[PDB]
Amino acid sequence: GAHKVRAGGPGLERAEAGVPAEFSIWTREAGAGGLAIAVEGPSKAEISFESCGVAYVVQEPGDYEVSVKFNEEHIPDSPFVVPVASP
Amino acid sequence: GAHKVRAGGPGLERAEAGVPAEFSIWTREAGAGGLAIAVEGPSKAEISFESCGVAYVVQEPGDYEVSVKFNEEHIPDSPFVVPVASP
Amino acid sequence: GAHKVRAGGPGLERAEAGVPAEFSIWTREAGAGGLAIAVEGPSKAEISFESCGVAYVVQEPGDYEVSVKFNEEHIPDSPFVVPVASP
Amino acid sequence: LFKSATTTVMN
Amino acid sequence: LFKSATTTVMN
Amino acid sequence: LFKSATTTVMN
Repeated sequence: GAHKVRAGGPGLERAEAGVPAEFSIWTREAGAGGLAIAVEGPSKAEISFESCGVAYVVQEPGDYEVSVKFNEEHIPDSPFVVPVASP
Repeated sequence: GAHKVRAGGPGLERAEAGVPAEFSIWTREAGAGGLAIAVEGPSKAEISFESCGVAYVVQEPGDYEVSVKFNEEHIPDSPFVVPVASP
Repeated sequence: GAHKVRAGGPGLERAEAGVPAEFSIWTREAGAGGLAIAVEGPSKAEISFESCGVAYVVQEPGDYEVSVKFNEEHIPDSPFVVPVASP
Repeated sequence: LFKSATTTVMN
Repeated sequence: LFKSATTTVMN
Repeated sequence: LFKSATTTVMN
């Protein structure tokens, strides 16, 4: 049921180091399950939840990958490649 | 004051891989302290809070142990042995 | 913008093992960013969020340091040195 | 033998 | 190569 | 020498 979860927003295509990057996840059509957000790149992220919202901050510029996985399977289009600009 | 915390619910006796398993924790009689929920078994869990609720998902079938610890002491009946069925 | 974040409260100067220690963080003047709270000392802490609140519990007595960092920079006065008394 | 844990503070 | 992750349960 | 940390995003 990972194909039923979708995500979108500016934080899945660009960010800026030190500036929260945001996107939403659409949950209405999805079943129940575990939802994991990971960021992988040249530095560590803080990632918060808040359909749901996700905000994340990385501290260094570089190319990052954001995955959204539902019961350990990539949703459509995950992983997202996000270039992160210098602050 | 760990003996004053109690927990119960279907998620302390069975689960299904990929399906959120749920139980509640009764906090009314308890003091203030740190409350930790751990799941230990053949795969990793996502565990959320939501008296309080706990929902967790594991991805593989097998025997798991769920502990609820208050200031690092098992509450009554913790650890809970939970067989997890295939999805 | 870490110098614009401030924190205060009894949990930044003393605690007691097994008893939640609390302080607040003043966010009104601050920009957007990642906010990290760490506790470093002779045992592990549980730390929750709840301006915002922070409550943390450590299980052993000893000297701890609590840092509040905004985009990986110590806010004013961070790290806080907190002696933790026996329960 | 995997362990996962989550934590909160009870007031 | 750093990884950070956060997790929730969807009901 | 134990470290514990929790994290949030401030908007």
